[PDB]
Amino acid sequence: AEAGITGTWYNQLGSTFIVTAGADGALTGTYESAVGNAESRYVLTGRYDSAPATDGSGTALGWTVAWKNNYRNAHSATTWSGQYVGGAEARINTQWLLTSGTTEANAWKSTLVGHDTFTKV
Amino acid sequence: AEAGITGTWYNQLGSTFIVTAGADGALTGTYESAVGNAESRYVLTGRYDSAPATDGSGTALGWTVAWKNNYRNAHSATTWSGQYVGGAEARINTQWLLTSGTTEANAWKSTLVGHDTFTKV
Amino acid sequence: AEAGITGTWYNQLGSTFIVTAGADGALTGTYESAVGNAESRYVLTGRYDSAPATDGSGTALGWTVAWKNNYRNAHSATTWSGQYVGGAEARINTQWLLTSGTTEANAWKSTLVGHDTFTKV
Amino acid sequence: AEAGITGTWYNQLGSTFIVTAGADGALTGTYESAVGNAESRYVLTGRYDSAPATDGSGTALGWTVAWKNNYRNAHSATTWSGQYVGGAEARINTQWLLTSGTTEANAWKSTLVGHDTFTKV
Amino acid sequence: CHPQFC
Amino acid sequence: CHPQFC
Amino acid sequence: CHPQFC
Amino acid sequence: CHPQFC
Repeated sequence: AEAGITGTWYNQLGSTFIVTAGADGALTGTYESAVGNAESRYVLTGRYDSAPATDGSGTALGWTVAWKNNYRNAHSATTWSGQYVGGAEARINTQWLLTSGTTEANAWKSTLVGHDTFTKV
Repeated sequence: AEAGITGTWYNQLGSTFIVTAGADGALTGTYESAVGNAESRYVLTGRYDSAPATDGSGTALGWTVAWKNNYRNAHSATTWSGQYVGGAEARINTQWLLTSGTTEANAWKSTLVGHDTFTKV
Repeated sequence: AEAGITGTWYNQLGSTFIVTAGADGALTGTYESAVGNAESRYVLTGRYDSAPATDGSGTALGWTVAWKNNYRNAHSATTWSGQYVGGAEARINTQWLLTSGTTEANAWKSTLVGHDTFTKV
Repeated sequence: AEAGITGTWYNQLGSTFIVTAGADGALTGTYESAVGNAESRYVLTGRYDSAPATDGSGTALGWTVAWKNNYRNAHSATTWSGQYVGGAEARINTQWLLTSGTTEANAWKSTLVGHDTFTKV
Repeated sequence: CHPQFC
Repeated sequence: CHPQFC
Repeated sequence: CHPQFC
Repeated sequence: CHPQFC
């Protein structure tokens, strides 16, 4: 993990995320959407659990992206919760929650749920 | 939001979280479990979306906590996704995802889902 | 449970659901939306687990409602997963998933997640 | 859909589910676990939305399985929420919620969330 | 608004 | 292991 | 479409 | 019990 997590990750749609996993459990980086234009880039911050077990378990982690940058304000945020699996074909499998700010009458439609798998390729 | 988010928040179980919402969408702070002993405290990092709309919509945000500190290593991480509603009785309503690192055979039982509501009182 | 589940349940918004829990784990009934007009009524079908444990555990159950009736076709379905707790103040606590049929490009926004608590009052 | 849904479906683990989608939105059938022994079979009941749109949208549906049969009582229930996509390679993509009956102190760990994709092959 | 609600 | 799986 | 995607 | 709770 840590060293293994640092790098570029891609999901089944093309989104790319670049992270630096620091010594003490911090995750910092950027997420970029499809197209890959200068700034479809947003800041991501998360944490990972830095002393994972030794039975081949995955490394639990999660991160958040607020969909606001200098070109777009989507008034929403996504959190990804999952684990990193290293090896020949390392991957991070996640489940995510995307919440949009709504009025109290529309709060029922405020959170979408999905899953993403990221690979180094 | 921002100024409104900064402070101490409590959920229906007693957990307490203290955050500083910074000018540019960052959320930093600590989460403490029940008992409230010196270190049932873990670091939290998240993001919020800093230029929310003006129709009374909530402010979307999310944060992550890796359940590892100097006294405990729970080999898991939780991400909370939700929105902040300010006012007389401000609150943050969230949905969370708690993932534990598992082996690939137990990945099916790796993520729990729940919800939390936090208030200033 | 079973006898305890049969009856009318109301959630924090006013929705009402009427179920008959049958001897062999079946749940059949109708769900009605707010307003409570003749047919804001949809059919619900589910299952509950009929020989629950004796340590005060809740009774696990779930049901589905397809949002189509003779007045409306919302091209969606909701599934509620949760448990029934009997007693002075019995309640059913659930987490739900609402999926809308989308095209493959919009599948990412097809599922909303939320929670509901139902009481007899 | 309807005719298209009726049949045997398999997921990435081997589980098999057999359903009959009836004229009026009902889904009835059985779910069988891996091994495929006489009775790793449980009853499933659900609903689908029978007059779906014509832009290539999927057909929303959901079903429930209570994990109790004559050989096992797992004191839990799972609900699958998703959509059916027909065609050369039809599939049903779902997100599921598995709740176990717990005591009120353990309700926090009562619901797991995951996803499944089913194909005819 | 959706029937689940209204 | 749980019946949903095995 | 949403930035998470496009 | 888990730290998120206790």
